[PDB]
Amino acid sequence: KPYNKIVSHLLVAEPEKIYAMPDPTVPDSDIKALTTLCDLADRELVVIIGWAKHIPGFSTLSLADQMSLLQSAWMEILILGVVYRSLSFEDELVYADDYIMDEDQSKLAGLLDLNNAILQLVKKYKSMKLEKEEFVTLKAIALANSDSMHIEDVEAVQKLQDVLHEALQDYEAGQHMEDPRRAGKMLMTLPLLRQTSTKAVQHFYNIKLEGKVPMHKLFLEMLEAKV
Amino acid sequence: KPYNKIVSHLLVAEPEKIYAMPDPTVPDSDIKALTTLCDLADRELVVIIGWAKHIPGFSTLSLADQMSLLQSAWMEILILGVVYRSLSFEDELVYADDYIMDEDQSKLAGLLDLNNAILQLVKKYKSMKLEKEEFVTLKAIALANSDSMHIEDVEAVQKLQDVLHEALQDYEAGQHMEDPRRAGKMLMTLPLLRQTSTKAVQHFYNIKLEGKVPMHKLFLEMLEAKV
Repeated sequence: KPYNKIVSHLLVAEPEKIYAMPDPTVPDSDIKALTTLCDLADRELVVIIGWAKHIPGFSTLSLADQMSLLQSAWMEILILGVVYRSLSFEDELVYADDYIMDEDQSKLAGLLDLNNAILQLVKKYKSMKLEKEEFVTLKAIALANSDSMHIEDVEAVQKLQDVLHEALQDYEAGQHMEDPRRAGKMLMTLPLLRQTSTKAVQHFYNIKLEGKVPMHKLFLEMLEAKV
Repeated sequence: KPYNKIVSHLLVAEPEKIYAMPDPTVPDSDIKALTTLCDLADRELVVIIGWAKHIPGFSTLSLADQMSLLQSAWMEILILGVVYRSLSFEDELVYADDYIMDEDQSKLAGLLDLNNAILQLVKKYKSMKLEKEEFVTLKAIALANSDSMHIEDVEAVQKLQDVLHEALQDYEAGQHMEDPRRAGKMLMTLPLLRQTSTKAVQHFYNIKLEGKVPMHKLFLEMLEAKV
């Protein structure tokens, strides 16, 4: 009756806030906005890597399989954080407490289309009243369900998927008796997340090719393990 | 105990086979392969449009909303048919009984990457022993869950999603007692379907821009309602 332990565990494993810290000495521009976002993402990747070790069974995978899951899922995980932070806002994306993008800024950054897609995810989760418990569980499921082409132990990854799916099912059965299909509805949000991540990875890859925006080692590694 | 009526209904509503009929007088080439595929897809679209009228509640949506769902989901529906037809094959895609693509042909057609992604869907469904009942229900769910930006009656579309989700849940609960999470596992295949469809739409859009492959009215309309 006191709810699911895996969900409780993921809640306490939740990383602290990360600040974007756009350089206050640099003139606003698309380059500044993109540089800021890519730097924030690089720092987020470090946090995500440390966070995944808390997911039951994740650290028992081969390092290769751990890396493969992370390389496929990192942008989904990043986007779901932006989405969750943005739930109490209207038509704005909280990339960080110090970096909230409205429509104007998205246009300036050349991110209007991508940010509108992320706002589509926000709209859906607002309607469903997405809870923190559900957000953290979905991040874990997106990691485990990321469909990497390169998995060594397919059955172990399948087992990780099942443990987290069970946690979602159990949590919903206990907390949301009014909707016996809420777990499934949650899983049904994952395609739009996958779609949006693919849009983001393609976009930032184009930016990587244009060569005008500085990018760090880890972010580049993740971007280049491509899709 | 005799299983779910919506599933039974979708089974009987299943369209007949469509032949690719590659032109036997035309030399094999990438242009011939792509022309054949786009023509087959055009004919499939007609079939899909007629099929959707059988889905409970679909014909009660506004024509605009019917069109919006179809415009977002058509490639997913097309791909899931190719996937299902290919379940009893190895490393080959049954686009049609008279058009089965192996790795060599995919390379010739410039479709290696896309076809490998579709084969990834096949691999997963083979492992899960996807049934015809499950395939038809997933096609319907992909239609209803297609995340069109343009929906007028959001609540009616949500209701359609719930009716079909319930059907999947009920079918799995009755037919697959050995795995109380099989419905969820089925829903968890949808992100890779979304991902693969996006890859296909982008690819054929590039082909549309190159202007070398003839394309028909309906296919062009669907391709251009873009993504």
